Amino acid sequence: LAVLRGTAVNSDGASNGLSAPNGRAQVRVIQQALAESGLGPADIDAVE
Amino acid sequence: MASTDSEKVAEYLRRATLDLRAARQRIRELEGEPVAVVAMACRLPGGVSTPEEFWELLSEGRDAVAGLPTDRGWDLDSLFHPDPTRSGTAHQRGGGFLTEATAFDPAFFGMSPREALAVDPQQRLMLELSWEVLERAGIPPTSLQASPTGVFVGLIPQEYGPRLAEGGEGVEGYLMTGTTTSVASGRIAYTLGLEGPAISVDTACSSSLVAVHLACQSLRRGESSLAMAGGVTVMPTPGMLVDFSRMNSLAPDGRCKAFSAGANGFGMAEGAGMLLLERLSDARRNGHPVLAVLRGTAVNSDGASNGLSAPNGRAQVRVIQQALAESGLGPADIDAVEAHGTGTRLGDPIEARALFEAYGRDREQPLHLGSVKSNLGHTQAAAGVAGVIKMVLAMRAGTLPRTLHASERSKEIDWSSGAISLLDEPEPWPAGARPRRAGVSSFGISGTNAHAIIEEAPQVVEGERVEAGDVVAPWVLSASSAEGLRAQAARLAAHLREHPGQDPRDIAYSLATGRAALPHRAAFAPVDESAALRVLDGLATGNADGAAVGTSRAQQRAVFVFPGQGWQWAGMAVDLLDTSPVFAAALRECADALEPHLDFEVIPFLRAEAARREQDAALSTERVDVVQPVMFAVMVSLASMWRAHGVEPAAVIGHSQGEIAAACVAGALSLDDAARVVALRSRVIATMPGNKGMASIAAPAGEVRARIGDRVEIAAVNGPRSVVVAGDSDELDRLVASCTTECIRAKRLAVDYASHSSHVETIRDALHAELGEDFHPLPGFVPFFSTVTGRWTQPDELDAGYWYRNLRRTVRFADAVRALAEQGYRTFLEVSAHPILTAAIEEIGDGSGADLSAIHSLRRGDGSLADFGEALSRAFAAGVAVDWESVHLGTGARRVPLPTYPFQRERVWLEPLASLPAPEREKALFELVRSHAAAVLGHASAERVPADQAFAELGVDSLSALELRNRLGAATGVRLPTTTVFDHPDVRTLAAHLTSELG
Amino acid sequence: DVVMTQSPLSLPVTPGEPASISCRSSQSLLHSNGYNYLDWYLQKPGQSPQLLIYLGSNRASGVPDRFSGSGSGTDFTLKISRVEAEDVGVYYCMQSLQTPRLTFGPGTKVDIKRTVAAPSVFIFPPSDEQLKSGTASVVCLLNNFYPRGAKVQWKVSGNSQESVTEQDSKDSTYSLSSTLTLSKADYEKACEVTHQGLSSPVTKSF
Amino acid sequence: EVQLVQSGGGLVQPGRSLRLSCTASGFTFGDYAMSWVRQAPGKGLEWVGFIRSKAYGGTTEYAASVKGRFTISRDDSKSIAYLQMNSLKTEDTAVYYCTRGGTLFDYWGQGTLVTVSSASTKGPSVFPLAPSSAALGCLVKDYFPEPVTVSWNSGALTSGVHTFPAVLQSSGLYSLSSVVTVPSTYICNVNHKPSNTKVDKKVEP
Amino acid sequence: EVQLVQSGGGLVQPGRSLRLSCTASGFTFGDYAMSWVRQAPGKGLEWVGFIRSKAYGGTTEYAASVKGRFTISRDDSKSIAYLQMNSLKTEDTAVYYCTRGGTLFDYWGQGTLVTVSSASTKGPSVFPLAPSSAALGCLVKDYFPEPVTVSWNSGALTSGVHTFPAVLQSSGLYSLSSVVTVPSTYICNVNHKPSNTKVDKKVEP
Repeated sequence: LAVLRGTAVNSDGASNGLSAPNGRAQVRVIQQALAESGLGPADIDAVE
Repeated sequence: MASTDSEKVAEYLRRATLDLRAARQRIRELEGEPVAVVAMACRLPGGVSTPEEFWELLSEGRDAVAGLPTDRGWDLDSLFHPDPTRSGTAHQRGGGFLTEATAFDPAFFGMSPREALAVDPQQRLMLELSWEVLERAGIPPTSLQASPTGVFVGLIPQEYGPRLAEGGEGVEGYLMTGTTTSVASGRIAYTLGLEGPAISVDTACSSSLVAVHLACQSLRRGESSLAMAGGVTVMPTPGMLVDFSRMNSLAPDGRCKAFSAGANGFGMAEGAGMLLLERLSDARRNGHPVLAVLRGTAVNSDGASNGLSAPNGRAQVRVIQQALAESGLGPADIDAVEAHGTGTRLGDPIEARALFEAYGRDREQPLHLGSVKSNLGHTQAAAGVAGVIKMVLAMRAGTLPRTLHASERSKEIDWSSGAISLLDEPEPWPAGARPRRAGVSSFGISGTNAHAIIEEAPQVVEGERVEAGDVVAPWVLSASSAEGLRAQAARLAAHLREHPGQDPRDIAYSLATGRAALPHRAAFAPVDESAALRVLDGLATGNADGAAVGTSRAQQRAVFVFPGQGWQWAGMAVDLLDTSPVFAAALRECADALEPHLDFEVIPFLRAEAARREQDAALSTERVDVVQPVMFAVMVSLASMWRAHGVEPAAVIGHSQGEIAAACVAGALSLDDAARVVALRSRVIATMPGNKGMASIAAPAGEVRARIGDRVEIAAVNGPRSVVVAGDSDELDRLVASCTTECIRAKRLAVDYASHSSHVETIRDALHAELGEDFHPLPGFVPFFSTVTGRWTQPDELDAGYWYRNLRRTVRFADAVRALAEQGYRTFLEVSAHPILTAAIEEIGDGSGADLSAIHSLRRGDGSLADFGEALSRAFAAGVAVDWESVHLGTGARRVPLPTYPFQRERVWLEPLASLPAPEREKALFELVRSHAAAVLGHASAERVPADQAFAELGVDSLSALELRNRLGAATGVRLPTTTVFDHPDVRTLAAHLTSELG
Repeated sequence: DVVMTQSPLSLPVTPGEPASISCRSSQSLLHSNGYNYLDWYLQKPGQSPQLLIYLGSNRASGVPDRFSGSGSGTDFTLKISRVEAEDVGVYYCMQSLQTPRLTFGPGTKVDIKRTVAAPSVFIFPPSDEQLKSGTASVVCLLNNFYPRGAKVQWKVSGNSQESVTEQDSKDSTYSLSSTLTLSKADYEKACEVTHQGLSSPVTKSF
Repeated sequence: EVQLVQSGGGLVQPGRSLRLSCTASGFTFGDYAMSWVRQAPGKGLEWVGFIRSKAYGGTTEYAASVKGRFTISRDDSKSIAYLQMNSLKTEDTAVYYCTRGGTLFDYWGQGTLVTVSSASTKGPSVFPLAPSSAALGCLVKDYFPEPVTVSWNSGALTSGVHTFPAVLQSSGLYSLSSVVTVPSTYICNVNHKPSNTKVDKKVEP
Repeated sequence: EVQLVQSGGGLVQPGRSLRLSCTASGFTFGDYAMSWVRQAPGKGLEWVGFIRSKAYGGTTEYAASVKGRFTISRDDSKSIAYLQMNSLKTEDTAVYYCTRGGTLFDYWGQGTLVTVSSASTKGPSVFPLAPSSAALGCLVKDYFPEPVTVSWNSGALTSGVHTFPAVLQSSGLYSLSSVVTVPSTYICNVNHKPSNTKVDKKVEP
């Protein structure tokens, strides 16, 4: 039905709270799954 | 031509082969790269708190099954009724339970006691384990910040606090954040700052071994360069012994009689284990200690067994055989398996039949079958990382321990083969030709079986050299609390009094590189192991003897201040030079930079002490043309020594001629440039003297402003009660006479010229002539603070005119150091041979802002390398971020196992308006804000909550921060901004702002 | 004879976008073995040349998956499936069939791709103290232009030298300093460019 | 792990001698015929020569440009490749590099900026570039050799600063023309490191 | 995948013409140089010959044993290798293989059993082996060609059953001697498939 090209898991690290999100730990997981699938940021048409 | 196709199609074959040799060793590192076990932390049943105190339970055959916990508020009376089917009763009358899972150190991490109350004892212990497993690998637990480092914890949901639907009283928003195996891997990756995959595993009795599997492959693929695998089952409720008993599966004794005819059930225990996994290449390249090596881990499920609980035979063999294939080994390559040995009269037979199938079928020597659960009990999700620690200790001690309660080998298992030798006596396991391999099996209640293979660490550690050195490297230790500071000095005296003979340089490298810099530091330069265990016996009580103690939170960058004249002694640099390659090299460099302009070579003048500097019409370096060049020689060499041991400047402050060292060390001038400059300023300053003199005095500056006259006016403001005045012999001598009778002593400096006055411009002609434009002002390397304009400025203004200007106007050293304090820095190293004016900047800090930190290098008649180890000691202890990988860059230092952090544990268990009168108002609002802080922080002891600690290190997250700002918006009746907790990071800052918002 | 190999000498690449350098050989580089004898080298700017591809299509270990090789000995095509800041420089198509090989070829001048920029012509007449020093240097600076296919002529020619800098980062343009080291009298007697940032000749003189 | 670290660059005059050493550590030196290639400043690579493997025997193939001038050798027991450069001429001003191969240049050295110029060490003749009415710049004409460092406002302005690459005249000298672009009164500083001659330039239209 | 599937075995009398075809699918047939390696029954492999690639000339190198007798060809557009076996003699009874490399044998194909025997299809001469006083067996002397299969108690006894690999006499016939080992009265049924002659044997001392 679809092929899961790449995946990445990346903890927020020392955020400003346990539930608080990291703004530069998502960029390193949108870029680990984007360099493990062999693609680039211009290939992904849409983001869920 | 190229020898047609003989030296070409054979030149492409040594690439297509040498690329095949490197594209096949990438496949052997993507699948079977052996990962190390860099460190092991364990809190296991019994007294076990270290992987060394477990070898004192596994090696002397002690069972940790003692009894049920009385700490935890368990009923213990409804748990036991004669009716075996009474709902709410437990069947095991004991089990190996943790005596310290009830207690925890909350303020150590960023956790409020109220939040730490809601934290599940599973994650609460995993936080302390994550620190131990990093302090035991020689990795500062705070150096792993924003680093790829997975955290793979394996737990079980259980039930800790109050059912979330009903919430709680103080634990309301944190109840969720406590009872979630989810945050039981993210909490750890948050406190340490890890950015690796932090996943939690739930496979019950295999959670830990399955978590090491996930970690091993996050290192084989490479997603994380480091991983902390590990599992915890601390059971805060008897719920499990009440539900594992309704299926009639717990042993009435709580003992896991592994492979024994007397197995009357599986028993139980609570426990925790953690491993620091790193692929062997990375582990040995970065120098991290390898204890053993996880080679191959396999994870399978039992499939459709005789129920969800009952084990499967073929599936167990298929994971005991998949691990061997995935590690590239055979059944005969394993010397001792550490089976599950759950203890059930059914699980053990099928388990042993599985071990007689994957190993026993083809065995050359009898397999040494064991089980950690015999000594401990079934630690559930901690079983598998307890077994990897018992195997990694068996290899690291060259002995395989006994399986207690295994004297009556089970009658339902066919041991006739002899290929499996149940470990009932400690069987020696020595290092030999065969690599010592073992296998750890965890078969969960969920059906998922895991089997890991653990080879001994490749004995390539050997080959270390030996040597001796005169460097007394500071033994730096630090903790998050003053009582943790007195217990990190007591747990090291014990380790150096019970583990004796450890090279002192090896205990200074391990305490420095491998212990995090925590906000209560103590540092002492030992000369022996009885002048250290005497200091480590005074630091345990609190008595600072031969050491330096300091509370230094929020301090990380030092400034270099540069004192002028005052160390007329100038006989301490000999000592440092003789013992310091660097001080005997930098001094040579700056001297040979001074000699082309001032012939005087400092080194001969340096062996010449003052005892040898007064015969030929001389004093203690009173010759300006000779003291100023050698002063510089010593100052720049000291500043290069301090930068050679790892302390780099943040700002620069030079009193009178320290400007020239500001030029040199901060990169604005070279050694030759600054040497020529001081040498040339020297000869000119040496033509005026005979009529002027400087007179340091605490004399009130708002009073010597009227005394300005008789040519004697201020040359420097060196603090509030510190004034260097300069003038001729008119007021010079009458100052002393008319002052010293009223408790104001005039320290008439032993100098013969006047600076920072209108007397310097009498040589303006020669000062601008004999300086020249050749030391071109250059943007250097360090920020700097001018003591002529009294301002933080550019490094492109230090020219010939600059030296005149500095020698022309008031130094305003006090204004410079206060601008430092307000600018962001707070710590200043008086680089000099004798720290003159030490309590001067301390005076600055006492009457303004926060007290500053006066670190100093040497003293009058104190220049040994011992006094420099004490200089680095007082620098670490005062906040200065020394880099210890430079002080130990080479000294023959190797990592040594040391005691981990002494967590000061307290029982944290969750059971199921002022009309502007005076500054009295300042301290009253201060106390009000503190009390409302230690009531939204759950500090039942309102007494004290550190004033210098931030609102992000006391666990003041949303809930705490929001309710705090609301409490203040009601008590003080104000409108605190929404981001106030971020606007004012400290309770000091918040209180100052609130008492400043009065109108 | 010798194998003459040419390429798209001035190929622009934009990051994140697949690119394709091609090589065209006069003779046939497919030797009997069924193996092409063409190699692809990379000299990243101011570094040692790298071996990207050997035997036409094979890639040399340490070279990322990005550098693919497809085509025949005569018409080859190095295919970069993902150009980053590392996939830039000079790409040399270098044969192996005939070795003596005096040259590595002109090499494909790869550049980070943007749109076309207008070259900012600055005619800077020489300092007169220079005319009191014995030389003359009127400098016609060409700042912030891309692509770099612009020449500067000296009218009202031949003593001109050349100083181009490689592509910068935040603007990704080029800058040229065409220098007319000159002599004392002949100063007592204009520069323009034909870059495709403009079309008409823009002639400004000292 | 393989590496081919070089040594032996420097400053000589047309008609002199010079040694180029290629330290090979990581591979069996005797297996690969090693080449010596040359990058003239800012142009394409030209292959100088190569010595064939001692196991293969063979010969030493040089270029047409340097036959009878350069000779290449190799030693296994001391594991060094040699480019012996003799009877040098202005053309040898370049970055000779030593690659491990004779047809497949797989590994490379960092490159030795071997320079053959007839000039001597003199400081810059810093000549300013007055604006037309704009950008502000300053020449560095007639300095030798390279290193060179020109900054603006003494390393304060870094935006718009375009240091123009070393240009060599027929006289053997070098000429940098560093220019900033900003509407205004600026300082350019030049420091010829071999001679330590720091000259400063204030410019107006 | 590469699959060198073969075809063309069979039964002939010495002095015939037999064709051996090597179907190559998975690789470029014209790049490799297919070779044909003979393995006489139960001894080591002997290399018959190989054709060079069409680009390598296509020169066919044969053995000393089969020069002037066998000839090897290849076709790309029909992608088949040929061993043309002419003037066969008794030595060609063997399992001929087709490897994809002259000096570097690779896929090897499957194994085409070629037999050159002068015999005809006859059933077995089932001769029993009476025990001395022990094991019980039975011969199958003088049958041809192989297939052959012998069971005991008509496929009831399988433990102790040793069906000795067959044996060639000088007459071109085959001889299996199947024997069980068990203390006692047993039956052996030999089914010569090419002729369908099932003979049964009851044995006593």
